[PDB]
Amino acid sequence: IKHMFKQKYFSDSTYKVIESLTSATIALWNKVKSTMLPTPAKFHYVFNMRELSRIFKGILTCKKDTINDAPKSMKIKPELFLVGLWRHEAERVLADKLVNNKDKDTVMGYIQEVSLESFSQIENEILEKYSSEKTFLFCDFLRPDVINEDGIIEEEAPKIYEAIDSLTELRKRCNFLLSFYNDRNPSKKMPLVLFDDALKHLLRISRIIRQPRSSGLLVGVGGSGKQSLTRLAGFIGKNLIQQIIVTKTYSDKDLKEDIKKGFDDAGHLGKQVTFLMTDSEVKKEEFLE
Amino acid sequence: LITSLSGEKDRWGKGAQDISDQKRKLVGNVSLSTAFISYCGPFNAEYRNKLAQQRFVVDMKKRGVPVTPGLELTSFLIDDATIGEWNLQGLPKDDLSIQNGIMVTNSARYPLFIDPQGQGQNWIRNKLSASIIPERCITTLSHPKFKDMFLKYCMESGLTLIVENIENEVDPMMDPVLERQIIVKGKTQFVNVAGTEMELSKEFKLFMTCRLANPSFSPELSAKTTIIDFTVTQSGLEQQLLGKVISKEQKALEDSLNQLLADVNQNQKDLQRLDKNLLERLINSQGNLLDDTELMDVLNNTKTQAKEVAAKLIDAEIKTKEINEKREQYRPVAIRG
Amino acid sequence: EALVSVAETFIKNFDKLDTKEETKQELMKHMGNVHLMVNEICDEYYQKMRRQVYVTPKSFLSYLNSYKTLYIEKYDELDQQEESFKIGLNKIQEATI
Ligand SMILES: Nc1ncnc2c1ncn2[C@@H]1O[C@H](COP(=O)(O)OP(=O)(O)O)[C@@H](O)[C@H]1O
Ligand SMILES: [Mg+2]
Repeated sequence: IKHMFKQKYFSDSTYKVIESLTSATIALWNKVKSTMLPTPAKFHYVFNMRELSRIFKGILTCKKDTINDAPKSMKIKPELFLVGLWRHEAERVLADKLVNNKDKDTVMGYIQEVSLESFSQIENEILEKYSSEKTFLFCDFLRPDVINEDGIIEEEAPKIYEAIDSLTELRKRCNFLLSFYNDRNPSKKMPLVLFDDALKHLLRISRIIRQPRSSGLLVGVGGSGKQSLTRLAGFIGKNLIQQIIVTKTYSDKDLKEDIKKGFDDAGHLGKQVTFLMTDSEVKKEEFLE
Repeated sequence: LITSLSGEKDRWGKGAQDISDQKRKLVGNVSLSTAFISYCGPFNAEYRNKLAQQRFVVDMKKRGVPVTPGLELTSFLIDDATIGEWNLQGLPKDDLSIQNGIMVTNSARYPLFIDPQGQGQNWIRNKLSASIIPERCITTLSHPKFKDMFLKYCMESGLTLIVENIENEVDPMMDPVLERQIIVKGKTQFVNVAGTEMELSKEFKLFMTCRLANPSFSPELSAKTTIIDFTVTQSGLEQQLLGKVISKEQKALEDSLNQLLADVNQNQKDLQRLDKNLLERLINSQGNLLDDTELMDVLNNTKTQAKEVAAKLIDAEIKTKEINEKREQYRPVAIRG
Repeated sequence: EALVSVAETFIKNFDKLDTKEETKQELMKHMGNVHLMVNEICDEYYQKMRRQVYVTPKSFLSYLNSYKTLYIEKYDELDQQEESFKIGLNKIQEATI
């Protein structure tokens, strides 16, 4: 964190919150790990040090310029925005695992408690702005710079990590991206409606596909919007979707070739590739291994 | 002519107002009932009443959705004749089983039956007797060549196969059929099953009979197929037995109503012809209304038919109070039985 | 809000549905509220009878489609009957005048 954000570029107040981030997340982590315990059900709940890795991975992907630009674009102090970023990234690692809505509300408390005590200087300005009800979400694709007149003629949108204030402003962008996806993939139509929770999930999936060396595991009862949102996120992400084709002839050998073509796309030539798996696509347990 | 025209005009205006009110009531009723069809199936008799008559009806009145206050489900969705038919098929007379029946006909999703004793199965066997064949239409979930012998043949032909001994867990190869996802080439409607495309006719039907008292079904399964609790219950049997006691005891009274109701439904249809006949013929006639005797006759004739219908419908309503008093008195027999 | 937001989009697709614009916004909320009340009864039904009934978002899409088809058929029958009644009433009124 000290190497990635330097003292020179940032204001004296902003860099006091940067130093606090590293001390903060640990205070939160300890409170979260001591209250949410692993059990037969909710077995994943257990928090490791990968979950501390991943929190930061989120914070360090959000660029220096975007934090200094916060007073212009987000109409808030840069020091405040930075805690806004932290809160989101802590949430996306710790809150997203949690299975029921009651266990989320408990953790949202521990994010708020900590924030207020770690960032004492901007406590009164944090407290009024940041709640579990109000939405301060982050994405890479926010920028509408992709006009898409006869394909992508006007360069591409710089994939920068920004904040969005309202879901309604987000919905217009995401709705346009969905309608465009149906135009580009005309064989496989994806009729879908993006409600408040569905938008959040799409950001959550588009975050996991974006970060380097990160895989996503989406757990839902089925028809919960898992597949549909993944193909959208992938399309918005401008990365290739690979889906296992299940036929009786197809076996463990053909999977290995389908994975091999994945590495042939990814490791070789340098294409971002998102391999997609469902319960349906796992014919046997050996494929999943 | 003035008196006849005034009466006819008043009846037509009342009918038009009733029709507009009925359309609003029908939208509310469909919202109350479709909810019943899709969701209430897997619940017992008590919980269907709780889930529809206590929850949804309360929700409607608060929201201000226009709905008919009584909205008897059985009456709205299906005709009284077709209920009569399901009784002959073997569908019991009790209130639950009628609804179970209704759900099978009206559901887009393939029905699934919970019945431990094939009462729901023995109804679906006696019905669809033309489309069902005894040999190579009924198989168990697990057969050596389930797919290629039974399933494949039944989709190709369009014959109604009935899955036997589902035993909670369903096979994943069947999933694409339950989904009704179809890759259409012309009108063949080829459906892939474990990778292999199979010609599905529109007339093909699937029925899935669970033979367990409490099966634990997966959400994916419960979403794919409408689940119907066909289980015989004490409160259910009571209403069958009460039906059988009323058919035996005070038979003459109950029969006279069943005769009257059948003759009333005729007289409604009969009146629908005469007032139609007038409309067709009052346009065709045109000028000199005062000397048009062949038309004039039916305008006076319609009023006698209308007056007759109106008198029977009052008497019908009286006989439904009569038989219901006897339904309360003979309740203790059934419930004991 | 999710279920209501899904119900909104389905009402706008529903062209043949004729009612008040105020009513449609009440229906929207009702459609969604229905799907919650079933999920609340499922949980009560597990405690009171030890029977598990699973409702999912897929079931909410299917119930809405079934309701739309039933409503369209009922509306078509009501509309044809109403049109015949209206033509008869107009002819009767002209004859009376
Ligand atoms: N947010 C949503 N908007 C529109 N449709 C949805 C949404 N979520 C689920 N669905 C519908 O439910 C079905 C579920 O499939 P999908 O969400 O793609 O994967 P999964 O079945 O794993 O949830 C889809 O066919 C889709 O039409
Ligand atoms: Mg799905």
